[PDB]
Amino acid sequence: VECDFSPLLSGTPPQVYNFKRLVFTNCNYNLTKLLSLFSVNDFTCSQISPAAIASNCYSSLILDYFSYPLSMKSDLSVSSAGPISQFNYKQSFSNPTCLILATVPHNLTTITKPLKYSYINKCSRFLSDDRTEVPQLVNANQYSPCVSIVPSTVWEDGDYYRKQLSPLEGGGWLVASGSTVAMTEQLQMGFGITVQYGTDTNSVCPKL
Amino acid sequence: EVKLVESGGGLVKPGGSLKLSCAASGFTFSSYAMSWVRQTPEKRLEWVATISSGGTYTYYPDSVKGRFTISRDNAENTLYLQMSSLRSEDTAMYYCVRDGNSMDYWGQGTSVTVSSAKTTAPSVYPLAPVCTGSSVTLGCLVKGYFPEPVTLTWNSGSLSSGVHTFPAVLQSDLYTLSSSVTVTSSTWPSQSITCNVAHPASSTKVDKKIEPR
Amino acid sequence: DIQMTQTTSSLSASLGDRVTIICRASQDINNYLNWYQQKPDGTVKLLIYYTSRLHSGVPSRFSGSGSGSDYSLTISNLEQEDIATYFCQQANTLPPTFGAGTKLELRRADAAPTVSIFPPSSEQLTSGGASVVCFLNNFYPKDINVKWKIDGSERQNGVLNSWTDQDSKDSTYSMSSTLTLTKDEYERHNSYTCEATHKTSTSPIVKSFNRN
Ligand SMILES: *[C@@H]1O[C@H](CO)[C@@H](O)[C@H](O)[C@H]1NC(C)=O
Ligand SMILES: *[C@@H]1O[C@H](CO)[C@@H](O)[C@H](O)[C@H]1NC(C)=O
Repeated sequence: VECDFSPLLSGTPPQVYNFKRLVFTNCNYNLTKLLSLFSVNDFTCSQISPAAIASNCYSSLILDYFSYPLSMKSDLSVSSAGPISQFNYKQSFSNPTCLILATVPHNLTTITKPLKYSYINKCSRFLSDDRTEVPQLVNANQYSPCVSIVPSTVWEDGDYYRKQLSPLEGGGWLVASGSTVAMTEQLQMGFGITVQYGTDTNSVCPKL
Repeated sequence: EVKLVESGGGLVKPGGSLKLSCAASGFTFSSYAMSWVRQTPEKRLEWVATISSGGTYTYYPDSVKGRFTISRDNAENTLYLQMSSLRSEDTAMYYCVRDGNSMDYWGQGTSVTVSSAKTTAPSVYPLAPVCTGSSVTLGCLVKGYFPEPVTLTWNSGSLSSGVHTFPAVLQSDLYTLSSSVTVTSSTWPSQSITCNVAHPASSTKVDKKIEPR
Repeated sequence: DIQMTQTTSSLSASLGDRVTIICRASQDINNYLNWYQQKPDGTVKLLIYYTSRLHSGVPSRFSGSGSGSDYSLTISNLEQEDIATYFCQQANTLPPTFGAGTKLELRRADAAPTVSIFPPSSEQLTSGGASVVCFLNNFYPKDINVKWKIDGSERQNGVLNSWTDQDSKDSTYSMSSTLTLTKDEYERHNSYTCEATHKTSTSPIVKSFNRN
């Protein structure tokens, strides 16, 4: 009956492009509970307020968590044309969203550091001609098409990863370029929260 | 297509060292990561090491770490694996592989054996039918050879059908292998059928004509 | 280390069949799962990457799907040349981990083995060794029993057996069993026989020879 945030606290977290996403329905939550754990460093919402999001009822609650370095905080949100928003992670304009930047305290054993921070600097599909490139920009709430060709972690900064598309797919190539950022002393993470509205169920409401 | 050709495999005593090479072609070497993946006698597959397109980064399993070093030369277009402090565990087939999310292509492999056993040239015996049939079956027997491997072909690889070459069997530290070839009656014995066997480790080459008993 | 379990070690299916194989993992792996196929000759090719993606040059009979920690590989309209051992690999973290494999054999109408028996070479005898070699070839099904008879008395000791993987060309196994003795020991007896018992026949196929 209580929302299970446990997968977040166990194991090694995914990078921004391949972020693990949890969907909650029919359960009660104590957001306070989550951020109690972490040394939060930023916490902004759009179309909702930080106080309101933890004290309202929704059809569904969606939580994205991933490894993200604070150094790149500017790039991550909103206006910035930095690839992060272009090719890696975009939040919904239409619905109320929150973006949380936090740091894993030393007391948290359970989470595991990644080798490094990885992200896609560019994602493009090349036509059969192999001259014509059609940039693939991610939609909100959706995953870069290059997640299929890019590694759990970029092996090395400046690596190119490419795949060839079955003639069923129209041929040509799917081409991505990756970048890396050295791991911090403490793992820094990003959390993305979004909620959805439905007639039948407002079954995601705060535990009391 | 693309091609990867491993070399350098052989017999080495425990605690010894050895360096494998892999010749890449048909793609841009600099641009992809590279890995060594080895398959054990059990047919188990275990990753060995991976290296970045730059040559900048390396990664090893704990089990193999600090004894094996993986290097690449972009200009050369070859990938090298250098190994040391070898143990019997390390015996496996070794594959040049091209990485990414997945291993794009694999080399045919090189066989590396670590044992205190002594290299031994195989003894090769023609197998001829008893003193019939419209057709007839003939054999080559390769006995007492260590370590793997030997490559056996018939008539210089000219004749490949009706040919069964059986997996080598290891007993008492020595390997035994046999191959059968079934051909039309006329073709033997009138026209020569020869068994060709090569043991690289022993530097052994032998061709044995199969003469009627 | 993440442990990959292939639920089934070996399968039988018949041409045109659809069979499905499934890797399962220790931990959730965020979709990063690959499939590789090893032909009997030891050539490995990458069938599938990222669970559903299909490698170029690889036909579309092979399809993949799954998520979290259970993923499956599907081959359809099987073909002879599909006979092989298929591996699943995981690339979420390091080190990659692999499966133990799943061996695919295909079903064909039963075929009686062709049995040939070979006496020791003079060359071998000259060296003081005698090995009697017996070939059973092109037989289905795979299960078979080989019994070695010396002067009408069974010999079990000193018999060495090798079985080939299912032939891509005809879907039939073959095997070689060798009985090895010293020449002096070999020269103590006059008749040697190769006996094969198969599903196909009520009474075993026999090949024997006499020293003379
Ligand atoms: C570690 O967890 C304890 C228990 O809530 C908390 O008081 C402390 O602030 C945490 N350490 C830091 C500063 O991350
Ligand atoms: C919320 O979480 C706190 C611990 O942070 C816990 O003591 C309490 O029972 C939970 N319930 C509510 C309504 O906050």
